Amino acid sequence: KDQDDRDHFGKKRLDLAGPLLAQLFKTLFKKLTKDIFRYMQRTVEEAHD
Amino acid sequence: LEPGHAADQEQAKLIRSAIEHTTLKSVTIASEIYYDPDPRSTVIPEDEEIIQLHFSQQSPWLLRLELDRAAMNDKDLTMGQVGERIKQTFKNDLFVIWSEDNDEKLIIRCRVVAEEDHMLKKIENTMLENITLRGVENIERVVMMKYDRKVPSPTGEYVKEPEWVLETDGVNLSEVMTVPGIDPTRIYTNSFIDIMEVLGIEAGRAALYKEVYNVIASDGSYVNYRHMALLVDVMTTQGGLTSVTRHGFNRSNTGALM
Amino acid sequence: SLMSCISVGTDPMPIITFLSEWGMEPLEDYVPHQSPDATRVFVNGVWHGVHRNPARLMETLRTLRRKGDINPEVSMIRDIREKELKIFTDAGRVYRPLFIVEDDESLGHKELKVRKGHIAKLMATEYQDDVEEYTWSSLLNEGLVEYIDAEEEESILIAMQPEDLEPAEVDPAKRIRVSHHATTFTHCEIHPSMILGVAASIIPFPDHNQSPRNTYQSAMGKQAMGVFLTN
Amino acid sequence: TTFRFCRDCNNMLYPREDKENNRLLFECRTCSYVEEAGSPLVYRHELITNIGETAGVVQDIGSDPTLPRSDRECPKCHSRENVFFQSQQRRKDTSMVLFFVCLSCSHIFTSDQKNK
Amino acid sequence: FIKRDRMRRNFLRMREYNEFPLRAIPKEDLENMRTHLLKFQSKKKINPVTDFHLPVRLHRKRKTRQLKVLDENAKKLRFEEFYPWVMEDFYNTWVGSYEAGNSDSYVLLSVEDDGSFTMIPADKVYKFTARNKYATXXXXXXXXXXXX
Amino acid sequence: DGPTMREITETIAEAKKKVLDVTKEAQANLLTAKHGMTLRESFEDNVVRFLNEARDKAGRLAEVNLKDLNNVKQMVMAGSKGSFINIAQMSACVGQQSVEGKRIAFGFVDRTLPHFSKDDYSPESKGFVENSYLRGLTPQEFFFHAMGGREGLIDTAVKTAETGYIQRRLVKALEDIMVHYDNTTRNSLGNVIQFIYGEDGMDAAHIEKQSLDTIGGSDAAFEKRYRVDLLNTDHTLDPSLLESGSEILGDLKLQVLLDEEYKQLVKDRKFLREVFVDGEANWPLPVNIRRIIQNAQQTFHIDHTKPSDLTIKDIVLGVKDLQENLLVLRGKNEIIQNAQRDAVTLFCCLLRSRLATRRVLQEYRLTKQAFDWVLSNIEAQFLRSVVHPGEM
Amino acid sequence: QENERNISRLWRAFRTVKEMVKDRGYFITQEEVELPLEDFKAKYCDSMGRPQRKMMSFQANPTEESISKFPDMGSLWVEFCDEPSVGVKTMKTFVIHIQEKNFQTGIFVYQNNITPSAMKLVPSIPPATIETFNEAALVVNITHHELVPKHIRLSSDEKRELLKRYRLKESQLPRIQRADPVALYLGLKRGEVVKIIRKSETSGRYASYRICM
Ligand SMILES: [Zn+2]
Ligand SMILES: [Zn+2]
Repeated sequence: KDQDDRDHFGKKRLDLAGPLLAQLFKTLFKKLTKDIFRYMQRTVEEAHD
Repeated sequence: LEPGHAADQEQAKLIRSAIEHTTLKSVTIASEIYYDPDPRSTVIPEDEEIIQLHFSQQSPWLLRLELDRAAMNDKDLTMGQVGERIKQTFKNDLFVIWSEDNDEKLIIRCRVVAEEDHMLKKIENTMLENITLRGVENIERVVMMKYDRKVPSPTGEYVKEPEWVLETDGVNLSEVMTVPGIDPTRIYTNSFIDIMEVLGIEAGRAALYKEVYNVIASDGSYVNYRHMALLVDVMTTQGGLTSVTRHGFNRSNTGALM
Repeated sequence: SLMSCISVGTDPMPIITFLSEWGMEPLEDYVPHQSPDATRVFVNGVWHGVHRNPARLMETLRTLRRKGDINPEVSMIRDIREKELKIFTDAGRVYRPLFIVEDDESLGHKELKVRKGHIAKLMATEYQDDVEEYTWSSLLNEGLVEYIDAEEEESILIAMQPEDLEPAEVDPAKRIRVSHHATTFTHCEIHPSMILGVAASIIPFPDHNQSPRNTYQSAMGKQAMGVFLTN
Repeated sequence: TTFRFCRDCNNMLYPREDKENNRLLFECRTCSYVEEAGSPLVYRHELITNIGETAGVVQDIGSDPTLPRSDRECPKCHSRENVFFQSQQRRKDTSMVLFFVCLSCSHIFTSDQKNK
Repeated sequence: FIKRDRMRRNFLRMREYNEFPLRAIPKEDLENMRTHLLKFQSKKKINPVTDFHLPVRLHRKRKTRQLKVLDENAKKLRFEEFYPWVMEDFYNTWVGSYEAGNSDSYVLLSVEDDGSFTMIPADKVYKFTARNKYATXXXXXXXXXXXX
Repeated sequence: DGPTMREITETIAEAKKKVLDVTKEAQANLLTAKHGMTLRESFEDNVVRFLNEARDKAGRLAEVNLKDLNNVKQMVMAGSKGSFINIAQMSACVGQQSVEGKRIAFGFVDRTLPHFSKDDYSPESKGFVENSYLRGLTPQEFFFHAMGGREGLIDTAVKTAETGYIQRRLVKALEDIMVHYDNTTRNSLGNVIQFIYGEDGMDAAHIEKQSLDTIGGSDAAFEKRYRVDLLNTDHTLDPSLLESGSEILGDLKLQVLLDEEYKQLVKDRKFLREVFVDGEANWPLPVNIRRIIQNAQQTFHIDHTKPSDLTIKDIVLGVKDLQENLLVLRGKNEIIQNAQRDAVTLFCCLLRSRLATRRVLQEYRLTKQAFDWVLSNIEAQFLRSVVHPGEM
Repeated sequence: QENERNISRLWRAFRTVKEMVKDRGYFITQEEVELPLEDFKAKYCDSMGRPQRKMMSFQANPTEESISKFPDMGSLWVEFCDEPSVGVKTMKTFVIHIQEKNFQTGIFVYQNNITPSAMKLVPSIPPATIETFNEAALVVNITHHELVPKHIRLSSDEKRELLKRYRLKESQLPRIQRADPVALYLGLKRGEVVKIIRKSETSGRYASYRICM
């Protein structure tokens, strides 16, 4: 068998707004959850409302 | 080639057969290993003929191989001179037998004074790769070319006289120069570096000029002799060959600013 | 190109669930000595198992793929020499619509699936807009046009002009074309002029013009003066 | 070259020289399973490889639409309906000798007129 | 040779057998015992448990306020039972492992004395492997022997 | 025309039959490749050679069919715009579209496009465009032509991007090099690159391609031209050439001078045989003698059948006195005069070749004022062809 | 077989040695260099057929013109070696022999290689020098090639005259490396200016001046 061709257009995937906003909204959502939990730990640790 | 042996194909075939690298693997169709404990007698019914002839304490393991007759033709070889080469390679530790050219099947067998198989397999690598049957190193695919050569006639004007000239793939200038059967006073290399090393600085200069001039004439353009001469000279005025780089004139004094 | 689109991705679970109902042996039960001629099944590169009858299974998946059950964006390839059957339903693939050619017809030779009646109903709905609700989706669900990416394009034979390469058999001003020795035409090109992009589509008679001039004009077409909108 | 495996151990059988009876044997170094030798051959390298040119021949090769069609008859069944394709062994020095595959008896007859 | 743009007017102007019953065993026996499957990996065809001899034994071998990650149920119950069982005598060894994928749909048709059959749903399935046939090993001796 | 279109169709058709025959002989394994290449390389060279031969022949037929009333023929014959390849691709056939110097490779499984069969080695499917730009192109040909166009653009872009870097390395490589007021090329630090600029001391704005009459011609022509005998009848002097030809014959001194000139020309011929071993006589040199001779003949009204008033000592001693007037170096030491003679040897050989007694008395028929004017023009133009010191 | 070929290579190499010594300025006649192969085999080969390189060692005497131009130029002693690997003791015999015979220069030709201790024991007797050349390297004379112009070793007075007429320092001349097979062919030293006469295609005869490193 010949060496696997990488220039075959079928083996290539395009990215529109869907995948890009999926990565972006994914990371931003993770940061949001982490920050919310940080506020929770600060609240229960500092003993406040 | 030499002017005396010009326009000759057989002589150029001898020169090609004297410099073109050849190896034992080139001629080898296949090889196979056999267990044959008795040194003289062979279980194989065919090779018995060889056993009958080439005979008239040693390893029980047999190494055997077969050669392409076409390879024995295209690259002129003799089963005899091959066996000579191996015998003078490993000397006496490896006993050797080889079939005749008359045999429709070319056969070669060898033995030695843990398991013997691994030892044989090592020797197989040495046989295929490390044996060169003929020719000097780094020479391949010698092409015969009929090149017309302008030479003066005794009638006062030049005449084109075709002669066989050997084009060569790969390079090894020093070894090729010493071989008898060619002009040692004529030879060229597309790599001007080798010309510099072997034939010295002046030859390196002229060769460099030829290399530059070649690309110019290939482009289909004309450039005056003055400019190319100046360029070539600059690259050679400190001895040897000097690169045109930022490591080729910024590593020698010219003023810190320059 | 003018008819090229990008896939969006579907769900491979219903397909994997549907394969095991027809005897698709799982991978962990595979023995190469008991079933050497089994065809491996691949779903998005994941090897789920093999099957000892890829013909009827492939025909079933194709018939159910043309009826509109499976999303047409999914591209399935069946490599014979490699003895594989790749299934791609991931987002990012670029496909293009092409017609479907059938060999079994009442005329005795091969012919397209779409006929003149479907064209008559289609144009009736187009010029009517009484209506018959016959659009592109109705042409797709009846198995008359199919999307093909660059992976499935490896295992299909496409014809350029319909009425020039499908039927079986000259003025010197026309161009010389190929022959129709090939019989196994599976698909047919809608129109070759669709291979060009938007900028090259403005070029008049680009066949009679050299390519770099088509490129230069395609570059100058992105900066000419005009009217972009009315507002 | 076409070696056997051990019983229970299923490991490869390394060759063992029998110095007592002076004969080849096949052993398993994990256990004490040693069987006799039915052949003195052990290793064959075979440098110039000619196999693999006709690789990937399947029973369903006649239903491939991408493959061409020819009108040459088979030397066996004399069927002019066949499918031809070149060698499957991909290499620089691979010849372009066609391989005829009849669509009746599934015989593979080539088109080489020099060597058959 | 010209673009036909008057298609609106053209379209406007043109348009022997043996029957045996099946039964479901009462769920009391299913609540008492769980049915698992056995599959050997020694290639030998026979290998019955009678030839496995006796006695056959199959047995299983300060910080402030912080953060936890999470986990679910069935996966946790299968993760806590990470001790595989073994069957031996007092010598042959068989050590089994989970199969997981071969759960799905597996119904047992146990044949009794009569022609009827008793169907039992399979809980799990395990692959038993004959262990310690040759009897050898080394650890650090093999780590130093592999450095040659 | 019609018949020309049919001749092009048959020309391409014969090449198609040749590619089909070589294709069948290659599929039958009946063709052995030559040394250095394999079967596929020789086959592709044969197919490409036949296709380019048919395209060139069709282009020749399309070029011959056109008349002189066509404007493209007037533009091609004018040398402004247009060429033979343009009308060969527009009127006859485009040709073979090659990528990276090779045929259209298989972008798919054993085929170039998914519109052909597998293992197809026909020239049409491998990239041959048998249609012309007058009748349009097919899609499978327009695609390959687009590949060739994009490849041309990319290649030109890379050649320019590297050409700039090469240009900067050459400019910054050769910068502080000039010629001082001593006719010696040396840089700013005093390192001597060339003792004489261009190894001759001549600017590149006054050099013209000249022909060497010393090596040109056969031995019988050499002895027939450069031998003017006075006491022998082999190469005697025609007395009707000059006015005093009846008194020149029988002179021993002028015959000795002719012997010295002839021996000098023979030594110059051996020297040119050792310098130029290729046999070419055309080399760039300063001072155009032919224009000076023609200006002298058209200035002094020198026509044929006119006896000249020159003698042998006037031409011989005139050339010998002109050879000392050629000066490039203004020194007087040993090495300076050695470099001057070694830098003027070739030009002196050219002047001794073009300024022979037979060539002036027989062909040119120059007089006294015409010959002296030619000498003054040669010395003058030689003094103007000197490179100026201080030029970069 | 191999013996006759080795005799031929040793004969061409010996002819190259005579040509090299003759180019240095020593008195060797033309008929002495143009000696055929059959005479060389009839002189320096035993009855068995093997050549004797110990008998091929000879002495070179400078010409009258070389003494007139270079008054400090002395005689030369040329020796070979029958050993494949030249030991240190043979080199000691060569150096001590040169010191006894009182030669200004010396040339020693080896077959394969020499021990590093011998190469270190070369600059031991100033101002005398020893030139170590290989038998396989002197098979072909490099000066008979077309791409190699003519080289002439100048003197001290001509060097000072050149630098005085051209107004140059020794560093301003084009430098040539000692490792040049041409510099080793002529046996050049530090501070020696050589003249290169080359046949240009724009002037016929171009001259150059180089100086060793
Ligand atoms: Zn075992
Ligand atoms: Zn058949």
